[PDB]
Amino acid sequence: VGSLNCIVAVSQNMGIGKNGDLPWPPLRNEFRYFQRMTTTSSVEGKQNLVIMGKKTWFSIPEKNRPLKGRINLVLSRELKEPPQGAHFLSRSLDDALKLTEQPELANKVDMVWIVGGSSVYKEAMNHPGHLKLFVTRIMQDFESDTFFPEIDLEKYKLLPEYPGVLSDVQEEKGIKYKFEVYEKND
Ligand SMILES: NC(=O)c1ccc[n+]([C@@H]2O[C@H](COP(=O)([O-])OP(=O)(O)OC[C@H]3O[C@@H](n4cnc5c(N)ncnc54)[C@H](OP(=O)(O)O)[C@@H]3O)[C@@H](O)[C@H]2O)c1
Ligand SMILES: CCc1nc(N)nc(N)c1OCCCOc1ccccc1C[C@@H](CF)C(=O)O
Repeated sequence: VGSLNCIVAVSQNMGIGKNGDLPWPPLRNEFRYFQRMTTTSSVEGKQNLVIMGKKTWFSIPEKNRPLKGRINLVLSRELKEPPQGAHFLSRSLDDALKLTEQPELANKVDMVWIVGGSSVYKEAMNHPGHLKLFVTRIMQDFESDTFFPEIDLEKYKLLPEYPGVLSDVQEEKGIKYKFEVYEKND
């Protein structure tokens, strides 16, 4: 089981969601970036694992659940079984990560990607050990009802570049944004 990663897109006012959807209009290449980063496995024969909260799961259109080419795991304390289309369900991020050591997953999983929402990011960013945060900074304010927790700059370093990730300003639909990568290893 490989690295532990968070990936998020966040507006200038720290918003990540609004009424069960994204706060901004669809950004095709931000979506393509999300898909490629979470799907690409460095190891032949393995897939990455995506971990998400219950509301993030149901925010994906039904025709696109589960996220293709990745092993999907949902966090919830209320659901008694994985929702339809999913095969894994844990009560906490800690439980989910311990689950990746069991035989059914240990040999199938390469990278682990936390893909939201807010309380999943929060549990991960406080998780001890080696963590990377792939953060898209959308350079506008958008009305939001769900937010990304602030990064503790006493623990994380901002990398100037990351392999395979463009470091310059992007723009689609009139909206500028930038791909950032933070790292810690405590
Ligand atoms: N911009 C982005 O990068 C991005 C990413 C993801 C989602 N989104 C947006 O954000 C919204 C969804 O995120 P959200 O924060 O509202 O909800 P969420 O985190 O996806 O779902 C919340 C629920 O998931 C479970 N949960 C979450 N964190 C948990 C944890 N650490 N341990 C155990 N269970 C946990 C709980 O379910 P139970 O009550 O059943 O226990 C909780 O009520 C949508 O608007 C979506 O479009 C945006
Ligand atoms: C692209 C946003 C994003 N960007 C970064 N960088 N990190 C993230 N975690 C992230 O959320 C991914 C959440 C999964 O959403 C989907 C995956 C497949 C099909 C459709 C959706 C839902 C629509 C709108 F709800 C969407 O979200 O594109």
